[PDB]
Amino acid sequence: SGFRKMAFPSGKVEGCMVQVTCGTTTLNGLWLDDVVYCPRHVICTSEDMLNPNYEDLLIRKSNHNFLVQAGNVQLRVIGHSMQNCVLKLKVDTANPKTPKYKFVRIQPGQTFSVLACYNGSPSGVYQCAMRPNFTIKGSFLNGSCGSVGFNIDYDCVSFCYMHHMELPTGVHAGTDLEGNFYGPFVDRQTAQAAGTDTTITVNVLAWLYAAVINGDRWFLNRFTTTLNDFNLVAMKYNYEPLTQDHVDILGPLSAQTGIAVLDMCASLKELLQNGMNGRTILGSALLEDEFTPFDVVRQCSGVT
Amino acid sequence: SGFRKMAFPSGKVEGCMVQVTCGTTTLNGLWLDDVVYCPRHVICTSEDMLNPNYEDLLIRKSNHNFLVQAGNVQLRVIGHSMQNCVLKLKVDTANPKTPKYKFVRIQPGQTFSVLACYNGSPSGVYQCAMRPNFTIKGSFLNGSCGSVGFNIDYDCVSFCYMHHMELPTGVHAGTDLEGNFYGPFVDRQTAQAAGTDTTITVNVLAWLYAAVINGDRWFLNRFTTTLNDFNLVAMKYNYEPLTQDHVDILGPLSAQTGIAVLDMCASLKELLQNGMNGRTILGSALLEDEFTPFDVVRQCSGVT
Ligand SMILES: CNCC[C@H](C(=O)Nc1cccnc1)c1ccccc1
Ligand SMILES: CNCC[C@H](C(=O)Nc1cccnc1)c1ccccc1
Repeated sequence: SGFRKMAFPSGKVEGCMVQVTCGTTTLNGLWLDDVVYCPRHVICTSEDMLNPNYEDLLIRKSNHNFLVQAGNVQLRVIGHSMQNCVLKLKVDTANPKTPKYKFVRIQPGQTFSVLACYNGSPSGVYQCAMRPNFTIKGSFLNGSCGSVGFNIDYDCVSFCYMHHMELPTGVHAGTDLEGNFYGPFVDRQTAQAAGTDTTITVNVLAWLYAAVINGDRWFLNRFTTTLNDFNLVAMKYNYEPLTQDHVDILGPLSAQTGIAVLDMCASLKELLQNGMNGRTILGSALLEDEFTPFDVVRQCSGVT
Repeated sequence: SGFRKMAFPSGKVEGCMVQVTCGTTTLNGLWLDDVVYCPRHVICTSEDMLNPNYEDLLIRKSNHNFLVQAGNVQLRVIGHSMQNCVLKLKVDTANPKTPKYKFVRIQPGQTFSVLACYNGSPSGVYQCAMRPNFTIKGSFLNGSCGSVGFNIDYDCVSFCYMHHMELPTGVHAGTDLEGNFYGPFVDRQTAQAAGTDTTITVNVLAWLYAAVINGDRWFLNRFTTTLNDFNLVAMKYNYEPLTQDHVDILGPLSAQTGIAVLDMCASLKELLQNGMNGRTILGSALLEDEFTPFDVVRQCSGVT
């Protein structure tokens, strides 16, 4: 019993963190096999960030200009290439600590753990959701770029995010491991609009099932609703519209608790319309949307 | 910018997790040097838990009855001993992955990370506070016993907690690494009173400073208070009384933001008396008490 915002164990990712320095700029890199991946803005000075011509800036750089240090050992750079907004530094030594891994592009609403790093050293780990508007509400300071987001399935780390930027609004933006930004963002020191965000409805429902499993039941009611009726409420409260695909993914939680998905939607509808009335659910005074239905099943069953 | 409930990177602790089996009971053990530490209730059957005579139960056990497996390798047990509520299994091989470590007894109100494990395998990591009543509101299922709580200072892991029990109320209880319970709890399947809990005032203040640092300022006001006046409010709202020692630990955050500790106490007093009025602070709709002043400084500065 009990339900926590749990991150994956970060060990396999800690073994991959390196420091990348180019000129006077330092950030984090991810060393997998004989390649070190890092944000391409490592080649910029703070001044260059206003409108960097990355192709031109990278042309002035040679392999020996990228200083890569894994803790205390120095890696020999034998090649460099820019793919989208990431740099790939080929090194002469494969990382002995390379876990089984994949590079994945996650969907908005999905969750992952972040291993926040500075100077190639891990500082902490936390669980994030990729917002529907492709931003993340993380915890990053200057120097944290190159820190990555990931999920783990037994012995396989799926890397889904690399940190690049903090928008003027304090929210975070980054790329997949092929250097493609999530959202409309560009790696430039310019004010950039993040789209209108919404609350991840399927995740709030999943978390309401986790609450019922763990003892918090006060919000259950004698009502039901339809996808159409619920979606009118979701529209008014800026929630993502619920689809049958969302209802389908909630299947296992609905089967375990015996609470029909639309009956849980009616509890959520009443919570949206009336608030929590000064009460809490799983230690929170708001409706939590950073737990997917898979996260709830994993934590509630003890998946390792 | 941004502020998250951050756990320490769990890598150094993952390297210490083993599975301990005695008879039909399996739980987690912590392998440091040539000793494996685990809850002594590994020697009980579910039936024995009603009122176990641990000395008698352990006398029926021999070294070869404790099966210790680190992933896929089997450890040879050459000695066993019970210290308080923990068992110490001497093995013939020192853990090569043993980090620099210490065993510490933490104080209530202090925080730590938990590496939740099942069958010796890590499932996730989360940040906890030890409640003033010595319980923890964690996330643990049967089989998670032996999972540990810890803090890290550069390369030194200070182990402070080992999980033993879930009270009938769903809160968690455990011991320090010498097997002494935090609180009045005994390792027996009996209903046990947890003392009256309080909200950790110094931590809420520390978190209010983190909010100001990261942009959330709406709760700041034109008022001030005294320790005496604030403590009358803390009494009414079941908060721990604030002392000069608490004010002293908030010194660095008060110096950085330029907000006097008693001025922040007046903001907290108004929040206690008026609620949040449907607003949030650092993504929370309640006053958070699981961040110590040290945690706030560490995260706000990027300590690795
Ligand atoms: C040339 N180095 C500049 C790095 C700097 C950067 O890492 N900033 C930042 C700040 C806080 C959290 N996360 C990221 C940057 C990156 C992208 C666009 C503008 C500025
Ligand atoms: C003989 N094995 C019983 C283990 C069992 C136990 O681990 N239970 C438990 C359940 C959920 C979370 N955390 C812990 C136990 C321990 C202490 C007192 C009563 C029962």
